[PDB]
Amino acid sequence: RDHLFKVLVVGDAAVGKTSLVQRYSQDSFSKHYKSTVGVDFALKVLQWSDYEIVRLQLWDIAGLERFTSMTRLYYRDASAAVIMFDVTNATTFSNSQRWKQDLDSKLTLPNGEPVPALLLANKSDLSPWAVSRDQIDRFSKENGFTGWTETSVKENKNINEAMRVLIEKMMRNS
Ligand SMILES: Nc1nc2c(ncn2[C@@H]2O[C@H](COP(=O)(O)OP(=O)(O)O)[C@@H](O)[C@H]2O)c(=O)[nH]1
Ligand SMILES: [Mg+2]
Repeated sequence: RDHLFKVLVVGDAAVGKTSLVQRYSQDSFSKHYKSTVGVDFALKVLQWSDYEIVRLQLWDIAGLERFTSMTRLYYRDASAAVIMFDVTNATTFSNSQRWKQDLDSKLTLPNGEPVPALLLANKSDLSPWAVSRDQIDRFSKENGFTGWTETSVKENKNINEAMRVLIEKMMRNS
């Protein structure tokens, strides 16, 4: 059995989105697949059990990231969103509210419920931050995120584990 999940990686310019996809996709292991799959997204494939795999399409909002509003070809049929901000740039934090409001205005799961949304406070390795952890938690709750965590794509801190718990949630919602 194959479980296919389209995951949106959204957030303002310069927060670390392309770096997250480059680290977490399979592209540092093999890119042979791109010639027939294309490049709208990057893949990651994981064995899930003896008879099941999980396949993730990682969609980077990329060229339209500064518009803070997703287009239909980008968001359609997604199973989750990773909304990234830079802890050192409060504008990217504030704009995560606009990204989340846009997601919920555009997309639900097939059952009509909201898509899971994981808020990543990225660049946690830098100092000082422009927001506090208590501020992030209140913001995550007030805006209806599934949860939040700090990450450093640069130091590979919390990346794999944050994505892993999101996969497990997408499997539960399947
Ligand atoms: N210090 C630090 N730099 C990061 C981190 N993640 C990304 N960067 C850097 O931030 C810059 C922008 O990253 P990029 O992935 O292009 O951001 P995007 O514009 O959201 O795609 C690059 O120089 C990255 O190396 C992080 O966790 N910590
Ligand atoms: Mg980018």
